Amino acid sequence: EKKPYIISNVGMTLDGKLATINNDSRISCEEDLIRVHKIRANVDGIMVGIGTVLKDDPRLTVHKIKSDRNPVRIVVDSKLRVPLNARVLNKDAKTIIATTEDTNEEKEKKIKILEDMGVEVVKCGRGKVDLKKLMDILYDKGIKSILLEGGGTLNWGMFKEGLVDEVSVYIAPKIFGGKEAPTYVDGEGFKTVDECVKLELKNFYRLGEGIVLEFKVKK
Ligand SMILES: NC(=O)c1ccc[n+]([C@@H]2O[C@H](COP(=O)([O-])OP(=O)(O)OC[C@H]3O[C@@H](n4cnc5c(N)ncnc54)[C@H](OP(=O)(O)O)[C@@H]3O)[C@@H](O)[C@H]2O)c1
Ligand SMILES: OC[C@H]1O[C@H](O[C@H]2[C@H](O)[C@@H](O)[C@H](OCCC3CCCCC3)O[C@@H]2CO)[C@H](O)[C@@H](O)[C@@H]1O
Repeated sequence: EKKPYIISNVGMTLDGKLATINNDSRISCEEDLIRVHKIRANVDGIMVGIGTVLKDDPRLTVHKIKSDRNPVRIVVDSKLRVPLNARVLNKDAKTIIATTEDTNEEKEKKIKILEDMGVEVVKCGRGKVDLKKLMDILYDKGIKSILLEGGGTLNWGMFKEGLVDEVSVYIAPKIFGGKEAPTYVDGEGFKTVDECVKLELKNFYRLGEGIVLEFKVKK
C-alpha cells in the first residue's frame, strides 16, 4: 500500500468556471469529450464528489469511445446523500461510495440497500471523508490510477492534502462570470502563494475551438 496515481482533469471556461450560476455546464466540445473518455479508458478508477452527482447525475463510464470494461466509480459522500436512483449506481460498472464512519439508523439502512444493489460502501473518517486514508483503501483494492473529475469542492480537498499528481485542463473559449459560479477549485482556499499548489506546464495544444493544458504537480 501507498496511494494511487491521481490525474485531475476538468473542462472550464476562460474565467475558471465549471458551470454557470444556473448549473449549465455545456463547456467541453466533442473533441475534448473523446480525449476525456480515452483517459477514462486508461485508469483504474474515476472519482467524483457527491456535489457533482447531485447536480449532474453522471454515469462516469466510457461511452463515446471503444470500451472493453469500465473503471471503478468512486463517490466521496460524507452523509451518504447519493440518490438511490443515481445513474452512478447503475450496473454499467463497479461502484464504491466513500462515506464517513459517523452513523445513524437511517444511514445504516441506506447502506444495506446500496449493498443489495451491488454497491460497495467504504467508511473512512469523521465529519468529512478522510481522503488520505481513502487512498490507502483504494490502493489495497488494486486501484493504482484514478481520474479525478471533481468537482470544485472535492478538488480543493484533494489539492489541500497534496494527493494530486498531474493536471490536464481543457479551457473553452467562453466566459460565464458569477462570484457564485463553481470554479475548478473552490473550498477554503490557500491563504498565501507560499502554501499554494505549484505546477509545471508540461504540454499544451489546441483542441477544437479551445486549448488543453497539461501540468505536473510539484510535490
Ligand atoms: N466541467 C467539469 O469537468 C466538471 C467536473 C466535475 C464537476 N463539475 C461541476 O462542479 C460543480 C460543483 O460541485 P461541488 O463543488 O458542489 O461538489 P464537489 O466538488 O464534487 O464535492 C461534493 C462533496 O464532497 C463532500 N466531501 C466529503 N469529504 C470531503 C473532503 N474531504 N473534501 C472535499 N469534499 C468532501 C462534500 O460534501 P459532504 O460533506 O456533504 O459529503 C462536498 O460538498 C457541479 O455542479 C458540477 O457541475 C464540473
Ligand atoms: O432507524 C430508522 C427509523 O428511525 C425511526 O424509527 C423509530 C421508531 O419510529 C420509533 O417507534 C422507535 O421508538 C419506539 C418507542 C420507544 C419508546 C421508549 C421505549 C422504547 C421504544 O424509535 C425508532 C428509532 O430508534 C423512524 O420512525 C423510522 O421512520 C426510520 O426508518
